[PDB]
Amino acid sequence: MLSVAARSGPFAPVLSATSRGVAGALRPLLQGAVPAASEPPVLDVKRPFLCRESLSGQAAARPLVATVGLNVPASVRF
Amino acid sequence: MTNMRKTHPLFKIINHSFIDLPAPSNISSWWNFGSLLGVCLMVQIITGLFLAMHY
Amino acid sequence: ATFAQALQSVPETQVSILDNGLRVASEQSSHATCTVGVWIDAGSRYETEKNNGAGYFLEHLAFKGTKNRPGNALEKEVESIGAHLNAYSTREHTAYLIKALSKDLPKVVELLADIVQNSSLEDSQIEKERDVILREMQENDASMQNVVFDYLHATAFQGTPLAQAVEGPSENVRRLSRTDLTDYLNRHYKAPRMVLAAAGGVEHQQLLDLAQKHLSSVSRVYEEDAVPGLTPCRFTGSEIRHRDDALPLAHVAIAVEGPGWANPDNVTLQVANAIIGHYDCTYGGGVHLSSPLASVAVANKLCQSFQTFNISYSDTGLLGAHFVCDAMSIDDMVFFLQGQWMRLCTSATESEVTRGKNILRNALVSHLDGTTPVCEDIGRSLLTYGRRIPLAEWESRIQEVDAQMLRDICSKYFYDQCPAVAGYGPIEQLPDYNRIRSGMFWLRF
Amino acid sequence: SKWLDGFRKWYYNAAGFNKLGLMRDDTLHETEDVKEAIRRLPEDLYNDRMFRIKRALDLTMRHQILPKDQWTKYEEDKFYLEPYLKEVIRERKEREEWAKK
Amino acid sequence: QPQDLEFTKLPNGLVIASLENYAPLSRIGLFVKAGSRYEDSNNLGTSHLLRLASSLTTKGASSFKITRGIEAVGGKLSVTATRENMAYTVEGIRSDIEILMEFLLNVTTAPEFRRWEVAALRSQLKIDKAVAFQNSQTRIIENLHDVAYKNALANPLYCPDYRMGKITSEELHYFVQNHFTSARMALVGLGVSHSVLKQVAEQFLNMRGGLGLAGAKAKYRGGEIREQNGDNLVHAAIVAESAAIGNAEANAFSVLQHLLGAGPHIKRGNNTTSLLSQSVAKGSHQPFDVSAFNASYSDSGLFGIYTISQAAAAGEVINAAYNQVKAVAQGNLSSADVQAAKNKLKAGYLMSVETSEGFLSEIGSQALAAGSYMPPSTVLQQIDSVADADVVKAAKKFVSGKKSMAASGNLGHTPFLDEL
Amino acid sequence: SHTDVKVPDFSDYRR
Repeated sequence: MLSVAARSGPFAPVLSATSRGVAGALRPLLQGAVPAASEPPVLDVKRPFLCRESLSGQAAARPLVATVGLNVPASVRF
Repeated sequence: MTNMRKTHPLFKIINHSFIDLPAPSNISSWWNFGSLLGVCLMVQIITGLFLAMHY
Repeated sequence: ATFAQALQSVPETQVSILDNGLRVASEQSSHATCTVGVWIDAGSRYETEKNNGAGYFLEHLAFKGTKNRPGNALEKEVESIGAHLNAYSTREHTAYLIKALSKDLPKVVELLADIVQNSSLEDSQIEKERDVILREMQENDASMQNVVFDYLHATAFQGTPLAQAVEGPSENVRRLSRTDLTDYLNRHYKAPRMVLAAAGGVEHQQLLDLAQKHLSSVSRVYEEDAVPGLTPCRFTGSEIRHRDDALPLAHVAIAVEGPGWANPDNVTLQVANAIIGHYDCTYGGGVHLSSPLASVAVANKLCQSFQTFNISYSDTGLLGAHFVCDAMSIDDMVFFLQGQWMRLCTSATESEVTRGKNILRNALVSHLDGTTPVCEDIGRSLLTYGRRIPLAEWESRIQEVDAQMLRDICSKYFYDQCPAVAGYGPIEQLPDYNRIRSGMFWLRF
Repeated sequence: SKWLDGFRKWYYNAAGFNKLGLMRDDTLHETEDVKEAIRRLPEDLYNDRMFRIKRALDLTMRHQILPKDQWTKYEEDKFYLEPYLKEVIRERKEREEWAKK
Repeated sequence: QPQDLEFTKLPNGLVIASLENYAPLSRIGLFVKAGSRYEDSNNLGTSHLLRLASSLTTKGASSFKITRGIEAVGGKLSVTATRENMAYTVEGIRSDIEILMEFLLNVTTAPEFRRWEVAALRSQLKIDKAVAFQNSQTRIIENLHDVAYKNALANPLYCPDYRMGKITSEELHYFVQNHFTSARMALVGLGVSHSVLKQVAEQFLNMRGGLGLAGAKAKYRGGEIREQNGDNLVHAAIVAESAAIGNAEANAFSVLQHLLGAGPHIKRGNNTTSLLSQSVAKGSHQPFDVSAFNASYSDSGLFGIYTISQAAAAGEVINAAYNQVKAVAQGNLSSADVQAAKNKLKAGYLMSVETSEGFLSEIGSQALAAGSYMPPSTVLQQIDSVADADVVKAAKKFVSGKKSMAASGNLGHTPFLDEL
Repeated sequence: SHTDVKVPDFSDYRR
């Protein structure tokens, strides 16, 4: 009893993934289609850390604080 | 507040065809003859009107 | 209580002069800590293009060891007392500041004595600082705001030493040597161009005695009799654009020439910025913000952010705006921004002028909280204006403005002027110079 | 108030929008204030309103009316859009007062 | 003028504290003990939407009225939220600040919470969570808190992905009516007389249920979560349970954190006084940053090591920091180094109260924590009243305890909990 | 490096 799809009864098409490169004659049960997925918002480019001198202070030591202002930008205190 | 030039129902036609239409930078004077042809046609019709409405 | 005697009860900055011309200024408060700093007006404006990265790389090298304290000695002496040591350099200033307690004041003035006077430079240290400053330029290349401000400074002050950056180019960093740093430090670190400022729980007589003990060795005499004078820079209306379409958002800065430090009119222009304000995507105000540009930016989904800036240099400056947005809005947003400026030429009323006055009052009092920004204000005031302007005088200058003089100064500095435009990102819809220059005047008058 | 009540009932009957199965608030002209008050509605009242409007449209396409048993009666006419509309005029008048000052 | 912070405990538990700074600018803060730790699995992310919905319509002032009035007078309104409590701060000049307070009190007292307003504000929730998650340290510490606690402290500050689009105004009304009680508030003021605080405190806040919900005692879990996002740098936070706030060993954990490294003191420095940074600098030849992470809460706490390093060099950095803490744990330290750590802690504590924002923040935190103002000199002599035996005991408690690890980056060489 | 660039000399066109 090798070929673990034949060994695992209910979880046979979950442990294995089937992809078709050329569509066969028989149409498959449970075709399925994606819905309109939500898109993440656009942000700036992150500041890179390429030297040890600019990496100092970037490790957190105290718990998180989130500040939201009215006419003040939202700040994160590490 | 909205931009008048891009939301007007009559002026977006005239700016999309005349104002913010992207054209090549290196165009020489020869293409200008095409524009001349248009206004030449116009003055012909104007003279043609003056060749009929009094005559 | 009325605001006037609330401002009057703030203690006055005490300024004294030593024999060498060194300025010593202190401000006393009730705080248990203090901030002591040294301000020297030696930036990239005074560098003559053979030493374009002198000040930045020198303040890199300043904390790596002095003559008496080699290597780990000064950092062990300043970290055992919990003091925080910081330094920065602008295009016209250079500051070394330390936050510490009030007990360790002779220690901090001794440390600030031996950093700016007896700094020791070594070959392995200068090579490791060379590769560190190269990697720091490499990592600062990816922040778009600094790139856009550097582009604006380069294109607004062409042919002048105000165009060149604080960090300097990579070739000058690769070609800088020990002798250039040595004679730059010799001819630029002089006592009549030095302010020792202190803010917090400080006794003025004690710090004056300790500054006379420690800072009375400067060699202020002109060794080569070479006087570094301030050449008046010229503002050139120009446009630089860096098209690179893989960036997610585009940054555009538009700036006209500012008056300078000595002209009071920038105070009025400060109120103008308080009319226009700033906006971010994370602002909690939403739609009902008082600034019309922010309201039309949130109402039409124009920008990621915008911010109004007024940088001032000796006899010059840049006053304008900077916005980051997606590409497909850029042209439209430019139009809105220009309209707001022309509103300040014509349709200025009492209400938004009063609102800008209140916002500027809250800004200039709320910024001077804590020892570090007060000490920064003291150093920059004794370097730019030559004196510490009291906050009551700032209130008297703020109260003198109304809509008539604000709109005629805005007509003087914005109407029919040639701006400087810098762009970075997907900036294909960013217009030419001709559309911006045409939009900086209305045809109705 | 028997003079006003009977005249209001007769005027509701002769207005004609009850014959096509409408409430009062469906007949209002959709200005920006009315559209803002429509935007603040809950989803069920919104769906009821658009179904009633669509039923009115394809009833007057045929030049027909509803049967008399299922006309909109006067007692069941609910002023659902009225408090949202009053709130919208309150905010707009407050905004114009702040713009005047 | 610097004379006293006058303190009042109203019989409904409403803490009042005020100081007469005679300052040009007056600051009013309201500290409510209703943070993100008081939710459960049914209304996650309600604290984040409430923090964003502070600027909405209230019963007494519209959102247009609030925004235009605050921006016209030039004042500042901010909401500061952590795990334990939330804080609402308003700032103005000394004259007009009175009407500013009623604006502030409306934000606390009677929020209308209209359905279309929160429906518009859920997109603001999404963009603000994206901006807060632009940094990676936030994601590391929130995954770490999700690992370490079974319940009541694993709830994140920001909204979960499934929660956006399903938070209604009923949940916000329930959260306010059962967490914003009068015996869980501290009204603090700088530049304002105490009688005005008494007038505002009895005239707006004097109708509440009284205590609200209790909590869920914050059971410790332990374990590890490692995520693969392919960054150039690898983050790893390894903590264990520590002493809570108010304990005598919380100061010992703070002294241990400053002994092992709690941030730089010199810009572009080497941080030689920190033991972890020097141990890793003896070990590696690549850029890094190692610090000690501590967090004190009401009934529990966390203490451990935060390391940011390279991809293939993460294991050596983690092991070197852990062997440094282990060598500390059987008492390999000097009293001069403990004195330096104490001086660093005292200097940082005194620098935290320089500005009025931090001063009001710590006054509100002390007023919500113990309900009694404590002067900083007593805090300084409490800091000096710890010995190195307590630091050795705290290090041994961290070493022998169960671990909680959060990791991100290229984790092909990052070790595990049983590998340490 | 963005500091490596500078504007060219426009002396033949400038007034």
